[PDB]
Amino acid sequence: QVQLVESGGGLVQPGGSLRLSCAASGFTFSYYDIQWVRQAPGKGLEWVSSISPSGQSTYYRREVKGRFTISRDNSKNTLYLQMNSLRAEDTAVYYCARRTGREEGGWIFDYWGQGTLVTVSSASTKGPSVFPLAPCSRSTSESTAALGCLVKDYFPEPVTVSWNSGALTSGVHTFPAVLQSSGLYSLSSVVTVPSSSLGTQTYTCNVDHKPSNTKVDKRVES
Amino acid sequence: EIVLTQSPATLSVSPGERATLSCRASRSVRRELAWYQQKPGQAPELLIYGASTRETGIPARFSGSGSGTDFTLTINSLEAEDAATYYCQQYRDPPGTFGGGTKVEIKRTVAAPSVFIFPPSDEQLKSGTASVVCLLNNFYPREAKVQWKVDNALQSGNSQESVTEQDSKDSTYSLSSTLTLSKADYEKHKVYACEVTHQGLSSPVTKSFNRGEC
Repeated sequence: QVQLVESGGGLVQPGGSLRLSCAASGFTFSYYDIQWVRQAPGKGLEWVSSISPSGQSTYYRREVKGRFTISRDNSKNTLYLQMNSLRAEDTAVYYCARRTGREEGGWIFDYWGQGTLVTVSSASTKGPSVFPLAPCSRSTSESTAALGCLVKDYFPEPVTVSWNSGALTSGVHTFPAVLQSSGLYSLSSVVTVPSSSLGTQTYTCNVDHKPSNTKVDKRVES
Repeated sequence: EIVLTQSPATLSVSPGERATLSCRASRSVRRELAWYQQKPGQAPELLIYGASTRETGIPARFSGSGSGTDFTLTINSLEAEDAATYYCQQYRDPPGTFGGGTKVEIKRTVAAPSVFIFPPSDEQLKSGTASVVCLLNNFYPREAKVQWKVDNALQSGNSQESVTEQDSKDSTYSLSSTLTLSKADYEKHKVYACEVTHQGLSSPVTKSFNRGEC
């Protein structure tokens, strides 16, 4: 099985720098022209850099040329991309992909890496306030019920949210990242269970906004 | 730097029906195109290569054909899992140019939302700030309206909405209407309700709570 995985970025102050590190096995890496393709927030895919299956050939994007540097470690089956002089606009999710169009065909993108988020923000990291939201009526009378976790103030955008350690699945909706007047981001994680099962499962959301090195668990009580 | 444009963007098509999306290259790319299905989240996945040849492992539903400028990714039968933002890539030029991203929405039978109201927690009340969260859960279509009423008085120019990218298991959208209000103003009022208006709702049915009653 082909397993391309773009390792990790985050949030760097404008003009900073940050090394990205895609990684793949399940195919002989030394045979293909692996390459990076950044993706704006809502916009489309935009190929950024490309390295040959040898290492002796680098091809850059019009603007990125001279700021980001693509590298390959085909001994340790690894792909890297180091940023420098990061402009504001480069806030994208950087995917990596193998490019074998074979002899017949130029450059098709066979498999795409998970794609990590690299943000260029003037602003600084902010830990998330987790408030437990639930209703005024324990006995709703409607056998369908709902409760959540308002993940109030965070930054940058990546924040893992699930329930019951990862057991609650049927009903779990994790709302998209919402920008605020302040500038902080917010998300609400909700789950739809029965009204009867108020105390049959301890409804506990597990919040984890990895950038601020935080982890916050909350059993939605009262 | 051939610019690829996808017409249109919102392509909602009923299940089983053919969803036909386009991609018009600026230059001529001569049958050297690619198509992708980037479902919500998941990194894009190849569909058609060489602007015709369907990649192995992808169903015949996707049948791509055209050359130079006229490109059309066709889907003879549409399913719930087929709800995705689609991309076209040119490879005539050595870099590789992409299209806007045609979102396909699976047209479903209209089902009304299950509305829930969320009064703020005492931890948030300690921070001063208060948030009321109106929750509309799993309804068709995306097209719905959420209004407010703090002591009947409609709270306008303040409420932040957040909608979920359509579900796989049922083809439904769910939205949140977070309402920020400082403790000083929050305490001055008691009536709290979000008004709901939808195609399923016979009449706009609103769920409400009062500050004191809990």
